[PDB]
Amino acid sequence: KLPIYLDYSATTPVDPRVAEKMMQFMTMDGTFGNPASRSHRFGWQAEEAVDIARNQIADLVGADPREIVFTSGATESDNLAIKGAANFYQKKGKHIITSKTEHKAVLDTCRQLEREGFEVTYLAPQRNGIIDLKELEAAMRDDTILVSIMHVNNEIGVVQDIAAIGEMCRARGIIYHVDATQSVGKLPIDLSQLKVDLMSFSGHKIYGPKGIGALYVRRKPRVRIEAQMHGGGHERGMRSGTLPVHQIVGMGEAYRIAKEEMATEMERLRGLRNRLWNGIKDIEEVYLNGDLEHGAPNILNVSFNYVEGESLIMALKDLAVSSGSAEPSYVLRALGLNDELAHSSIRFSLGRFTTEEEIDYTIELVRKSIGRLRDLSPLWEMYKQ
Amino acid sequence: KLPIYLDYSATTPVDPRVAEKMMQFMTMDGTFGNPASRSHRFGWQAEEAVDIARNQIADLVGADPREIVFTSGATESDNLAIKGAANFYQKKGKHIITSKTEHKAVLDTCRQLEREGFEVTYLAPQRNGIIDLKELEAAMRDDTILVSIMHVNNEIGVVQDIAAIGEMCRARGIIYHVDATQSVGKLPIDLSQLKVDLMSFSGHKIYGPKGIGALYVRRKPRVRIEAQMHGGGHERGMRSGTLPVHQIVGMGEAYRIAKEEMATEMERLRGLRNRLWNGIKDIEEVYLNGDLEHGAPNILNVSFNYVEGESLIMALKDLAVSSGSAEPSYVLRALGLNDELAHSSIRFSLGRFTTEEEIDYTIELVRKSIGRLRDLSPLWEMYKQ
Ligand SMILES: *Cc1c(COP(=O)(O)O)cnc(C)c1O
Ligand SMILES: *Cc1c(COP(=O)(O)O)cnc(C)c1O
Repeated sequence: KLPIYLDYSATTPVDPRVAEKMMQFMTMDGTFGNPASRSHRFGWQAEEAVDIARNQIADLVGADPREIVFTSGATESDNLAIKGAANFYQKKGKHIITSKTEHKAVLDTCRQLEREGFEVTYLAPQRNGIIDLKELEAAMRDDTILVSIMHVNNEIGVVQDIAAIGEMCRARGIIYHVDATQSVGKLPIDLSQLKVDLMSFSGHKIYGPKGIGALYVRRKPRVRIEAQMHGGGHERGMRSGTLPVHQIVGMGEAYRIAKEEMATEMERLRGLRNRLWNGIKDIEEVYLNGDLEHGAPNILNVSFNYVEGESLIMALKDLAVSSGSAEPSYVLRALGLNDELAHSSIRFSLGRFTTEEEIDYTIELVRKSIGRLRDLSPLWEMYKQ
Repeated sequence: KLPIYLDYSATTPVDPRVAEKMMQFMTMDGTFGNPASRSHRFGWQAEEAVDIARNQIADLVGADPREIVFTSGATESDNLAIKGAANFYQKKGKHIITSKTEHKAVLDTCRQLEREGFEVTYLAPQRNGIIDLKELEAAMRDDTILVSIMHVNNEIGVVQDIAAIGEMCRARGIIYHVDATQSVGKLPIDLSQLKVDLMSFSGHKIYGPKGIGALYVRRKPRVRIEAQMHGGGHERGMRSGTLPVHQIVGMGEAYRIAKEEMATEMERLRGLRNRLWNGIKDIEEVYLNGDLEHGAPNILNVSFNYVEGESLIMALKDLAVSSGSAEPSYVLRALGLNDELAHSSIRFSLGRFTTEEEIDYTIELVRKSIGRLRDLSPLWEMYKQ
């Protein structure tokens, strides 16, 4: 029992196998060396471990290891890719197009670039979170140098057609960046086919450790960015600093694991997700945010009408979930939900350790909770005539 | 025996206690929560651990927890403090003063600011590595907004009078940043007294894990910087991104340990360092780069004259050390050493697990190895008339 964790999108637990691998690269009896120490064995062994992990990450997304730049997380990756490309190609233009539902790491980076003189078009998504590709194309100009649209949304799990957006960008000579923190290891990614130029990844959203991530930077056709972190020109000049070996080994192991169990795990999560939805879609006034069909298999975001969101989370004390509110979720607001519905919205994000028992328990707890509140709810009183 | 590790300045092993604390914040059965998840217990517990570590770090350096900003390492801390303060106060001036012997994270950051329109004065150190404060003083102008001089040099261990430098800066209203990555936990630091406004710290140089660090940002008199990492306004708007709890717990425990054992360990290292130098200082043409009495108690950088540096490292294969070459060390070159002598220089850095047994073995190996090299050395032949 205990507080059931259904907030995997916020962060996931490190896989035991990842944890045990990481432990081998920390203490004095392990490979604790600095890979930058080129004159001795401690460094050589550390460097080898990094290369193995860099290849493991690359294998998952069908990339060349040299295209993988290590960062401290997907936030830095997002900052590096957008600020990096925006600054590098600014002579070609200063227009950037993105989406209003992007993660803050993308939105706040674009806001900073706006104060630096760049122009940013924040596209509004359709009611279901999907970006109208026609509007995207209409927004593109001769001075547009970059587009950033995420693969899977962290709040509602909607999936964008990154392959198609990439096509549109390559044809116009526009750099395309994808924040794939919520899709890597869940949805198939093959950059040998995909026309994406920059792609952000993280470790802790796929059972790896927090504080590590990577940025895919296409080698062919060659894409370039200005490093945002200086001090040695590490990572082929794109990101300076000491390589956190144990963190890097953990991310690699996490990505090796994902490649192998992805197919079976995702089909499993999709089943638990539908199970959850089927068990509550019948509740009087409930709305699903996104698309329980093409969206991510592990995310379920639903709004419960005629209930004070302020007390919803308290009602669901037995569940560790999220509402998105910081002010209500800006993603839900971008979808068109009013402040009240947005507040009384819950995101259920499933993971590797979620079971049917938990789901059925959750289904029950939700129906009952929504039932009680609605009884002693002045708002619901209003609904029923 | 095996390759004796005398490269503690490049990186240190994670202390066993640090490693065991970290392991409790990774897997499903431990505190794996995202501290940013404010609606449930997994988040709350993680937040508590972070706050505990933030205090442990602040206590070592005499700061307030609120002045500690978490970063991915000292490289990022250096980037954040300098780019952050430069951009924030640019309307008051764009002149920055630093030292030619600073770590690359400071130098390459200053180089980037230069192409962005900032003016940087790189002061040359004295023969012994000390910055002549009168020269620093003469370089300060009314439009000088920032100074960055490190506490302990990573290559030669020389110590700068940061207290006096801080006084000079505060009196002129200049922001003073100190890269204290090699001094924290080794030399006493009390920010409640020290007139330093920004200070960089790392974890893996003081037996903590790689990939984690912090930036001290003075609260009173209030100092401010522009964030370089966007996405949520975390760390009081100064550094966005997920807080890597297991990493932060580790740095905290590492700083807790350093506060407790600093006095006893530093005296021990000073003894071993002195033991090493005494055993080789009598070798024909050997020179100590830095200062034997005031320099850091764990770093010994020596040059061996009239000997090809190319064979030096190999000859000392039984030791894991560094020559600081990339091209010879730029620090040594800044001290006035010719390219050849700089190349034939070795940096010995000691730590928590170094023993007198290792030092004595090192002494013998150095003497014998240097004698053998000089036996067949064309350079030595020239010298011997
Ligand atoms: C979590 C997340 C990020 C930020 O990840 P980092 O590793 O945590 O800092 C960025 N984008 C998306 C879509 C995310 O879910
Ligand atoms: C190692 C070091 C740095 C960089 O440290 P990070 O944790 O490794 O990236 C900066 N300054 C000094 C003086 C150092 O010794």
